[PDB]
Amino acid sequence: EAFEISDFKEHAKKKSMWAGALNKVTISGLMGVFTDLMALPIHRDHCPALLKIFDELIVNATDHERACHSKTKKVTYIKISFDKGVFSCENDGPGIPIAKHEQASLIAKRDVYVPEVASCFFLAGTNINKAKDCIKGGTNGVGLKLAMVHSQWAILTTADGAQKYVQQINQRLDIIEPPTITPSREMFTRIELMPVYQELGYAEPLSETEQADLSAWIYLRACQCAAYVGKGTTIYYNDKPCRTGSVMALAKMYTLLSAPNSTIHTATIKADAKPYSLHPLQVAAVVSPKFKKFEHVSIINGVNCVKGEHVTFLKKTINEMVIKKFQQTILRDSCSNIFVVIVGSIPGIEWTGQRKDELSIAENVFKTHYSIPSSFLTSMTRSIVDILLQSI
Ligand SMILES: Nc1ncnc2c1ncn2[C@@H]1O[C@H](COP(=O)(O)OP(=O)(O)O)[C@@H](O)[C@H]1O
Ligand SMILES: [Mg+2]
Repeated sequence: EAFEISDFKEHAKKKSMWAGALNKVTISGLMGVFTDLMALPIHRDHCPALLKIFDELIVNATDHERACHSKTKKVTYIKISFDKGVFSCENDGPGIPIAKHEQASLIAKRDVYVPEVASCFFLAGTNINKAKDCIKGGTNGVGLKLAMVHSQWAILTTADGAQKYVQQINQRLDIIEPPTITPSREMFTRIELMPVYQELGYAEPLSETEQADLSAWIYLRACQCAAYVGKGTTIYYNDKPCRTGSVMALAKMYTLLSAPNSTIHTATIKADAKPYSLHPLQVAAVVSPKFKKFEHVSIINGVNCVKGEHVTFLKKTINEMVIKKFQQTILRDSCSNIFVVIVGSIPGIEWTGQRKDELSIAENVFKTHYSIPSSFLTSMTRSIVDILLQSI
């Protein structure tokens, strides 16, 4: 028919490329935390874009944590809330600067302050020009805008130690209210919003099962955050601390139902050269005959990554050992009883899309730079070969 020209807002309300499907679909490997913390599958369809806007706020807070972990004022908390359908994320550390943005003001022909650029201008942020070694997850300058475009109402609040800035952003970014600016001694950034649940396939208000599923998924996402952030940061979900600060605790949570009292093989995968040497990768793995296929949970640069060559590196290395030790005794066969958690930062990665589901890298990065400790390989191989010798 006709050739139409869209704007960002209308395009994002219609197109799955930005955040995933805009209706409920079957999400492979969808999990949530249920309370002992136990991660369990959610066998109901859910809207990927809805889960992504929660993710975009959580990764923004994790990014600020990494950015500040060496400065005077660090991020000491990330507080995530979900109640009556309202989602919020708050972190301390330096606020978004409360200042006029000259370029944005000229574009919009009115006064625009920096926090309005951060929340309302597509393709805008502090990572548009991104260093080659940056390990923040943010890159595109769209994540916070997508959260606004999928919100019936939203409130951005930020304080910089001298002033507080409050701005309402309503009706899927159609209405940007002028901000309120007052003196303040607080220092934080808070986003609070109500998603357009009904447009994304949910009930108005959330049904009992929808509410329980979403709360479980957010709780697990906060727990994944807690394993990734630095030592001086606490993550809260509905004011309870998420006490899963290690890959070991995450591995336990995922295997508590299926392999209780399991042995957890641990490793720190290290590199000798900067920038890789700044960024150890923490690994915890469980080997059980009860597991039916290889599975991993990877939190890389604060993002839940479902595919990447970092996984392949580990699998290929274990497989090599398993084949040798199996042959002396007598890839799918060698790894199908493994569950592994990998958490850490990797400099210089790219992605396959806005959702950051798959990281993109040369496999030689791991061959050249990283080393998997022999004690971990030996102990994993012993456990895997025993399972294999049973079947025989
Ligand atoms: N919780 C937060 N704390 C501090 N700054 C934030 C926060 N969330 C967003 N920002 C700022 O707003 C900008 C826009 O966020 P976003 O649209 O997600 O882009 P990015 O791709 O940079 O993450 C970010 O680059 C960052 O500078
Ligand atoms: Mg972002």
